[PDB]
Amino acid sequence: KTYYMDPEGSDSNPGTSDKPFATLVKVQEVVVAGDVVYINPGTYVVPANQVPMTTTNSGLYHCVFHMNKSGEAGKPISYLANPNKQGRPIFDLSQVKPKDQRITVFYVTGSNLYLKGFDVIGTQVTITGHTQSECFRIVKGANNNKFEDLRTHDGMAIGFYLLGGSNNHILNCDAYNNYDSVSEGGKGGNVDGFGGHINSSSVGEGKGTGNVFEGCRAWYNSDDGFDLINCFEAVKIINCWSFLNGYKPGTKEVAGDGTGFKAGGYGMAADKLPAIPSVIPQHEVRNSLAYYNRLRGFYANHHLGGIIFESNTAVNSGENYNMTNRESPLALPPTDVNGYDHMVKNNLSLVTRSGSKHIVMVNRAKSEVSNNSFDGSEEVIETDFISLEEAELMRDRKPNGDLPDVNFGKLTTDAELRFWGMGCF
Ligand SMILES: C[C@@H]1O[C@H](O[C@@H]2[C@H](O)[C@@H](O)[C@H](O)O[C@@H]2C(=O)O)[C@H](O[C@H]2OC(C(=O)O)=C[C@H](O)[C@H]2O)[C@H](O)[C@H]1O
Ligand SMILES: C[C@@H]1O[C@@H](O[C@@H]2[C@H](O)[C@@H](O)[C@@H](O[C@@H]3[C@H](O)[C@@H](O)[C@H](C)O[C@H]3O)O[C@@H]2C(=O)O)[C@H](O)[C@H](O)[C@H]1O
Ligand SMILES: [Ca+2]
Ligand SMILES: [Ca+2]
Repeated sequence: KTYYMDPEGSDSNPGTSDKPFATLVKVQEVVVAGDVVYINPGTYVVPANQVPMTTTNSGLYHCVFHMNKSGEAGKPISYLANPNKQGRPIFDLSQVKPKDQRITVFYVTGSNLYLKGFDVIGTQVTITGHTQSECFRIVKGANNNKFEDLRTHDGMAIGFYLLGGSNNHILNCDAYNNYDSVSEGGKGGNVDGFGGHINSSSVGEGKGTGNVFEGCRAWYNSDDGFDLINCFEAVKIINCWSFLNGYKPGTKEVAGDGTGFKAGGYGMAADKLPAIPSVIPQHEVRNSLAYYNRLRGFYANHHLGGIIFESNTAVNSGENYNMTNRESPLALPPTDVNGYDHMVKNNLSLVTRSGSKHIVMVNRAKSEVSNNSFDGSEEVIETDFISLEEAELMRDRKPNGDLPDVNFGKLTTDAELRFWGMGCF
């Protein structure tokens, strides 16, 4: 019941400790509910000519791994970095460059799956126009899953991209240094760290609800860190950090929208009314940190209703809090109005950077806006913080995947009294 795989392994082997597998394709040929797969640490380079497991959207996508099989309730399938060995499994996909096809590395339709402790790097984009690739894409039917301590970095693909599925828990994952340098002149406008976009086909309790990002970090993603546009059920972002998004990796060169948390929206299309859910979901961002994104930190992103921004810290992220909503009902032309039905509470905002701002575009008559540092009588300053050394945010996680201890953006005990019960620490 416990299978093994290894970069110096063979798919002709039975998949034991002494003689392990070599690819997840063979793994998907055997597994059933309850079984474990220990993925031994090292670099697995996916061959250039490895046939896809499936395709979607009429051959628009090469799907490298179809995570199609399911566990049962209390009996999951578990794909796990081998916990008896140091280091991490790394799937390299630099070589996978199929002709005129988008790439999904993990395409998830199965339920009760548990994926932990490995990396996906080098995911390609070869298409020239409006395109994207994804490391993980999750759709209608993929329920009750867990993705933990998975790192999606140093490629061109979106980290995690949700079009459907229920109660998926994305825990302690990192999505960084991702940038599409090939398509549309290298804008990188489609490459987010984390993307919650539960489509019209996947609504209903048990079908699109209860998806949560938690403990995740998103940095140097060319577009946004986290994005919940075109999201029909409520997604929650808890205890996450989004920083240095909107830039080409390792620089302050302009790429995409550079939002830390784009926590709603259905677009401001001038030509047509966008499709929307009948109940506008109250998304939540909570106990989360935004720092030095290109343009904005915590952003309602033209949402058609309420959002919770509770107990977040925001530092030098352009517009740190922006609550801009689209007017209701849907109307052309698309007109922006002061944010309505929001819960904005217990947040902290440091602005020392040229052009940045504490809050914009909220209606205090129509939203609950209480106990935020930017509304207090005393302005927040650099001395109030124990550290502001940004390299501490890129510290390697604890051995069990939890976010590392950081002094960054944490108040001093003196400052904690003058800003009490404010911020994500
Ligand atoms: C309607 C609104 O447009 C967004 O961005 C615009 C503009 O493109 C950007 O360069 C400027 O700095 O900010 C503007 C703004 O109103 O915020 C952005 O949409 C773009 O990216 C995404 C996305 O990341 O999901 C979706 C759209 O297809 C694309 O045009 C924003 O999310 C959107 O609500
Ligand atoms: C194959 C196409 O898939 C669909 O379109 C999706 C999406 O529904 C559109 O809103 C748009 O989304 C863009 C970016 O692609 C996305 O990364 C970002 C989160 O939001 C918008 O910026 O295009 C998408 C796409 O994959 O092209 C629809 O099913 C289309 O009908 C279909 O052509
Ligand atoms: Ca964009
Ligand atoms: Ca985005």
